[PDB]
Amino acid sequence: PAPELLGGPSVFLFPPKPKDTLMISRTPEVTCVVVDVSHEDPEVKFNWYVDGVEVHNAKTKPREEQYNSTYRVVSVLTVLHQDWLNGKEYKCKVSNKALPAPIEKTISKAKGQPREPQVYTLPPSREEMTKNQVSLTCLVKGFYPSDIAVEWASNGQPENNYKTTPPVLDSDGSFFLYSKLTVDKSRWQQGNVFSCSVMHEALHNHYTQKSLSLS
Amino acid sequence: CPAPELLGGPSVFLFPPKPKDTLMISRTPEVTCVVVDVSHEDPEVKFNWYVDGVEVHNAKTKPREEQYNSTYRVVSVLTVLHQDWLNGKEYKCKVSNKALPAPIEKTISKAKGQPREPQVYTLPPSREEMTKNQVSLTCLVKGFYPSDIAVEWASNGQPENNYKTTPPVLDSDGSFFLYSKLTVDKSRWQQGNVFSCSVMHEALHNHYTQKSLSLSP
Amino acid sequence: VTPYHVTSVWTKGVTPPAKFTQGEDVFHAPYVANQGWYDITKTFNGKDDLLAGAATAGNMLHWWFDQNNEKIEAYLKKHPDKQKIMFGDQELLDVRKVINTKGDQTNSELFNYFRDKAFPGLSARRIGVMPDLVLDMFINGYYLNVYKTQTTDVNRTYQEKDRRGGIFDAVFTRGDQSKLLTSRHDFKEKTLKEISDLIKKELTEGKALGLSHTYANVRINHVINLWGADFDSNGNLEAIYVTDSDSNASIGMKKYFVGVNSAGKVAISAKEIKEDNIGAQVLGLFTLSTGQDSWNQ
Ligand SMILES: *[C@@H]1O[C@H](CO[C@@H]2O[C@@H](C)[C@@H](O)[C@@H](O)[C@@H]2O)[C@@H](O[C@@H]2O[C@H](CO)[C@@H](O[C@@H]3O[C@H](CO[C@H]4O[C@H](CO)[C@@H](O)[C@H](O)[C@@H]4O[C@@H]4O[C@H](CO)[C@@H](O)[C@H](O)[C@H]4NC(C)=O)[C@@H](O)[C@H](O[C@H]4O[C@H](CO)[C@@H](O)[C@H](O)[C@@H]4O[C@@H]4O[C@H](CO)[C@@H](O)[C@H](O)[C@H]4NC(C)=O)[C@@H]3O)[C@H](O)[C@H]2NC(C)=O)[C@H](O)[C@H]1NC(C)=O
Ligand SMILES: *[C@@H]1O[C@H](CO[C@@H]2O[C@@H](C)[C@@H](O)[C@@H](O)[C@@H]2O)[C@@H](O[C@@H]2O[C@H](CO)[C@@H](O[C@@H]3O[C@H](CO[C@H]4O[C@H](CO)[C@@H](O)[C@H](O)[C@@H]4O[C@@H]4O[C@H](CO)[C@@H](O)[C@H](O)[C@H]4NC(C)=O)[C@@H](O)[C@H](O[C@H]4O[C@H](CO)[C@@H](O)[C@H](O)[C@@H]4O)[C@@H]3O)[C@H](O)[C@H]2NC(C)=O)[C@H](O)[C@H]1NC(C)=O
Ligand code: NA
Repeated sequence: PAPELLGGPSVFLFPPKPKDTLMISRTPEVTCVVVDVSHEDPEVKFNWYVDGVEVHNAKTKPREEQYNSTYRVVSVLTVLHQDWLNGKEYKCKVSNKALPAPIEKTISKAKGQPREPQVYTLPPSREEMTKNQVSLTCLVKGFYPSDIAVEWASNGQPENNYKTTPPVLDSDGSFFLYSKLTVDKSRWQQGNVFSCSVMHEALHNHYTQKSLSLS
Repeated sequence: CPAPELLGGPSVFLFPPKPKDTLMISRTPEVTCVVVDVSHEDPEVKFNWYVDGVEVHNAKTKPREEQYNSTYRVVSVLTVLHQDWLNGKEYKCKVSNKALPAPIEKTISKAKGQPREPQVYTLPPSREEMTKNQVSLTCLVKGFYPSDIAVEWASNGQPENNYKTTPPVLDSDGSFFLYSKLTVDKSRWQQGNVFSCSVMHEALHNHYTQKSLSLSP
Repeated sequence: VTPYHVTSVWTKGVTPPAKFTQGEDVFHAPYVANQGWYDITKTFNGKDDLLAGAATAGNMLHWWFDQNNEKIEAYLKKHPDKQKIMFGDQELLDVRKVINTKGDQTNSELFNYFRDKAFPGLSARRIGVMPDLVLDMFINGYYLNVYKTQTTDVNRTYQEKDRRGGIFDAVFTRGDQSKLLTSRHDFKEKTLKEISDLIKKELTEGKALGLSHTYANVRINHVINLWGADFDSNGNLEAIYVTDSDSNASIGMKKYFVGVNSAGKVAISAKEIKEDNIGAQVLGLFTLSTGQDSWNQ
């Protein structure tokens, strides 16, 4: 008798990027990922379902060999913007010869009454002005679900020297986050207007921008 | 028939103190030694504790605890001194049991790494937020390393507990930053009440600083 | 009272330690390099916690290198490509480094590589790895599926090389029984005599040994290197000498008593098996041969 297997292929199934689902210029994709695929049994067959109905547009990524002598095997299904937002369920079914049966995972958008982000821009502290670079802050609160995109711009150009905190659960069950843009103090002192852009389902046109400037 | 069994290492785990406990002299930090997956047939687990190789006798040892999976867990808890932990002294749990060929040793000390001092800045609510019933007081802590930190709020000497603090985020220069948000009724803020953000961290003098935030200077 | 009378058998190529201190808990000889034995020692960084199988194999490999030291240098000139494990563009292991660091308990390249590249997600999973299988993967290059724990079947269908190993592929091939250098034996259910007898033969035939045992939990057992054994006039084990990756580097070689315990099981203790000292039951044995029949060719 063989000893019994102590594990096998795992499937992880990942939603679209928030921004992709909210801009009809972009294409949102659901991604199905299989790890611990053995070299003895490396083929993965993928089948996709939307509200239980089969769809045939998945793209098949080439397998990725890993340092631990397994494969990471991926399938990527592009979805329709409004299907995702209307709360439809995407099901990845994964067949591999190491398992006697398929693994099924399902993803959908978080459920809950959507709620509009409140966006507020907060200038640098007077105390921080002793430094060469200063901190512009955007607080986004009151929003649900947690899928959101935040960016910065100035004067028609994107600003990329920022870091955004992950969403944090607030006491009322909504979410909040902060984003920090770091700029050279000189730029702020000149009177330049920097802008915090937020994309989310519960905003009109899925978008808002709030401005921040010295005056 | 031959049959394999899993081979690996210990069912003995040694845990550091809570970061905030080590940074507030009001609180007591504890190092915790835990033995899991102990059989009902097994004999007593004994603990011995050592600090820089010197035996200490103040550990508090619970009797063994039956679990839903019908094994026992045995815990011992040694209280440590704030400055000993931060000065990088080593705590050693020895676990003795007759069913082990010899006692198992684990040792933990603080991870070392070049400290960096937090910069602490308090930021009032947006003018735009004043149309709401509750407003947002913000404390930005940046520039700090390591990531273990505690932030609290106070007002006129009274603790303020309606806050949430973000996890630390790794900044571009390899330091950390976070924001804390205190939510207060607009009315209380407009009263000119003086709120305070307190930050506890290794790289501050006295391990502590406080910055004030108020409507009118 | 009778005269003391002990037959001691040690692994091919291993000088028994000479100075043995009695410590508070164990009788031990501190590590001195170049005596032919090895003490890979875990740091417990989250990745090596449950990697005693790869450590015991590591120590068996470092011995193997010492035994086959001239044939191996000749092999690496003949096949320079086996001086490195490449993953495309990146270098994962240098066989030259393994050799220059093998003396280091805490920072051998061979354990770093096992901990960091080959088997970094095992401890998180709360499984470990079978020593024999690490060896069959490192030398012959037999693929190691970490969820499959049976011994290597040479006649198996998947015969391709593991990209983590295969260093001595061109001598120790896959598919030939005769080139598999490893064994594994179950000792549950067996007698002191039977176990004593198998350890004597394997040592005497010139194998390196690893011994697994119960570790006072229901779920996860331990494995160590068995470097020498003492037997009585009746030829039963009295004692063994071991290195152990959970033991810190200042301990080194430990003497363990052997003997039947209260509950009628063969067991091992830093102290004498008697009274309430029930010790850890011994569970199985792992074996590595030099492969010199093959090297000669
Ligand atoms: C062999 O190596 C491979 C490669 O691993 C890589 O290299 C090695 C050396 C290590 O350093 C690895 O850490 C490194 O990742 C191993 O493959 C890995 O296997 C593990 C599990 O063993 C997987 O962990 C899962 O990861 C997901 C999150 O995955 C994203 O984020 C990762 C970084 O944060 C990133 O590395 C991944 O690529 C992935 O990135 C995303 O990719 C998508 C698609 O492209 C993209 O759209 C995203 O934008 C991108 N995101 C980012 C951040 O970049 C994590 O969610 C999993 O956690 C769930 O499951 C756990 C069970 O293992 C469980 O404990 C968790 O709690 C959690 O449980 C879930 O919880 C949610 C609620 O939060 C609940 O709703 C769910 O139902 C519940 N589900 C379950 C099942 O419980 C998990 O940690 C790695 O993704 C995977 N790495 C890669 C690169 O694919 C392999 O394991 C190794 N094998 C061996 C034998 O060692
Ligand atoms: C039988 O049941 C036992 C009891 O478990 C508990 O009760 C059962 C009924 C369930 O409800 C469990 O989910 C529950 O935990 C099990 O004991 C556990 O064993 C496992 C390993 O087999 C342990 O996992 C380890 O967790 C470490 C972190 O420990 C903190 O977080 C744990 C959860 O993730 C938590 O349970 C711990 O108590 C501890 O958390 C603090 O607890 C206190 C209360 O005491 C709280 O007030 C605090 O807020 C908590 N947090 C803090 C920070 O204070 C990991 O660090 C560890 O990983 C490390 O080691 C591995 C290798 O060993 C490395 O790979 C890795 O890199 C890292 O170094 C590991 O994951 C678990 O902690 C144990 N539980 C307890 C209570 O101790 C038995 O395992 C189970 N037996 C079987 C056979 O199933
Ligand atoms: Na050791």
